Amino acid sequence: VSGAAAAEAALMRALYDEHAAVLWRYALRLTGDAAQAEDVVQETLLRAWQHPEVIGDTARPARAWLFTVARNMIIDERRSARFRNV
Amino acid sequence: QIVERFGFSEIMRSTLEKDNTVGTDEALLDIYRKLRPGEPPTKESAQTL
RNA sequence: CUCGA
DNA sequence: CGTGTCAGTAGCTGTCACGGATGC
DNA sequence: GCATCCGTGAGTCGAGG
Repeated sequence: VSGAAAAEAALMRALYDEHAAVLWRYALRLTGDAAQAEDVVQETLLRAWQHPEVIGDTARPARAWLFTVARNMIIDERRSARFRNV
Repeated sequence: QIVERFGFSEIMRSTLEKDNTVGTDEALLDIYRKLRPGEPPTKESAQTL
């Protein structure tokens, strides 16, 4: 029903309130730019929404999967486009 | 014990009186939410930092 | 960064 | 491309006079 | 109705880094 589609929105807002602020700090140390850490958080939680396997098991720490996705995003930024211009 | 240590001054009696929250596990979370905002406040996540 | 009037 | 046990800034206040919108 | 706090301003020119 319509409440089933709204339960998915209340599930994303739940993992926002438990992992977003901690994930922002982690990306903030790896980049040093706060505006870049916000971009990594939005992209990391967007991939969490696109992967129901990570949001399925609550008995398994989804926080660790987030730190790994954010880490891989940051090293990819650290390649060619940043290399010359930055 | 706070009144025992800072009792000789009236400016500290007015501090513990005008205080908002009381409790060892209460002011510890009060510090947590002002220091690291946006995070769930656990009695041991503030005891750690 | 440092110096000149 | 896939990602999955703790996994969490540096830096910093050693400026100040002054006016008026902002706020308990 | 007023204490708080925010935002504004703070010499000119020149040399080499």
